[PDB]
Amino acid sequence: SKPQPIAAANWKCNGSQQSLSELIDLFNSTSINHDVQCVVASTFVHLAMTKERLSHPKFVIAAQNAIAKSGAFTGEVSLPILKDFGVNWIVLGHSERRAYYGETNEIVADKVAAAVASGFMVIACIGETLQERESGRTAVVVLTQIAAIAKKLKKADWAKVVIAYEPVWAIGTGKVATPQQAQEAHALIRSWVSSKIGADVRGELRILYGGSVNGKNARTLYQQRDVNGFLVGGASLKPEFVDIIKATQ
Amino acid sequence: SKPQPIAAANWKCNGSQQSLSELIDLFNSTSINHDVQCVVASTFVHLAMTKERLSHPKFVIAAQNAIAKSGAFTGEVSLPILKDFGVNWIVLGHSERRAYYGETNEIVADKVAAAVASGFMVIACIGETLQERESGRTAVVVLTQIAAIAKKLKKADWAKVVIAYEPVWAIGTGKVATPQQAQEAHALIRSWVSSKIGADVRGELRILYGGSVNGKNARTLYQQRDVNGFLVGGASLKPEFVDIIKATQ
Ligand SMILES: O=C(CCCP(=O)([O-])[O-])NO
Repeated sequence: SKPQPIAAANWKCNGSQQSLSELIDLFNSTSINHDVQCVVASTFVHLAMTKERLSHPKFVIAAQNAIAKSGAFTGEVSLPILKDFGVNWIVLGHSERRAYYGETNEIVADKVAAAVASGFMVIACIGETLQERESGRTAVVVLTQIAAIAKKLKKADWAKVVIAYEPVWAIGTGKVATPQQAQEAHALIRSWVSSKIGADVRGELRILYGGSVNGKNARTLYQQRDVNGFLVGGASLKPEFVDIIKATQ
Repeated sequence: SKPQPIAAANWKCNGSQQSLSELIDLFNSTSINHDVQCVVASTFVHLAMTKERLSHPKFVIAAQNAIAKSGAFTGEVSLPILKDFGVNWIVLGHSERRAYYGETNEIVADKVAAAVASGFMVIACIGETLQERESGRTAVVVLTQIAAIAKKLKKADWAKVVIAYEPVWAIGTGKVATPQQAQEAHALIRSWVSSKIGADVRGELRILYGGSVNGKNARTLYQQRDVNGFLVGGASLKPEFVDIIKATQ
């Protein structure tokens, strides 16, 4: 079997109050019959909104980022501030952040660890760019990234950790990752877990899909023995999100 | 003699629902009689609370940053989001961000245009470090920075811009900045604009002092020609901020 699937919504840096309530309404009024964990990753600015309005029992609000300690970080949100705000899930390492906000292996690793010790429930991202894929550096890349996170964790910590495999090489490159290609990649990760940490940890580990997800292709993906759910982008803004939930078969 | 003063609270990376409300309530029950613009800068997370709690008329809220455009920039909060949020003020350019978050001149000046271009009032930050200062590169360094901002604005634009002179060289290095010290960087500013933009704008320009302000030295600082109010740090999460506000005549 598989663990408990997670269908996460990465709303990123989008929306308006209206657009969201609207969304959230649909969500709230959706019966999800099975065991799944729904997560909502909204803007800091819309954290209060969602928070006060998400009523469904299967859903969770989640920050899209953070910094370890409160202080003079003009512009930044720390872990404590979030905890307090009553937020216990986070998404760290997200593709757009490595690429554009120079959040390096160690940076991610260091926030991950911190999120964890504050009792956060973290979805950590990893994945290779087109270039690297092309020069068949996937496994160095993928593996390297994961151990970067590991180094910092204790065996008890993994219980808090969700890994999300971002095939950046397909994200905006007119490249279509197939289920086969996803599976081969989640497979690797798990191999690296089973071995480096434990075979116990590995089996309990949920490893989400980061590429482009949408209703049609949700079904086939998750059917893969190593895919434990989704890290949703775009459709997370529309109602297909519900369709993506249900693919959690 | 002087354009309208501003008293801006930078909360930077700090807060709590409970401690912040305490403050707000103090702020709210303060008696101000003059013509001043008080400005609370909160964490994105605290926007809603501060937005619908701060009752005072001499007070408006600001965001400590943003990106000019909505989309896929995880972790990021854009102009439009805040615009719909009901936020019309924004701190941009900040030393902490220029120092640890990639903020180049080229970067801060686009940000700045975008906000103006959107109808925000802006607190674009500028200032030199101990490294410059010492190597005698102050005028070189602050006209360049100011110029890069100007490059994209239109003269009419400046009705929407406030400058805050941050004494980087004295911020956290063991050095102090006298008022005659401030005055000089202030006067350079006033100068350049006055000279490269038009003395119409110039005398209108509000130039804030972003160095260490407190209940004790606020008046002897406010007491200088080019000093139009402040961009306060530490004394901002504290009551003595009230003293700051009064210190503007
Ligand atoms: O970052 C600053 C200068 C703060 C100096 P201090 O914390 O000593 O008041 N302003 O935004």
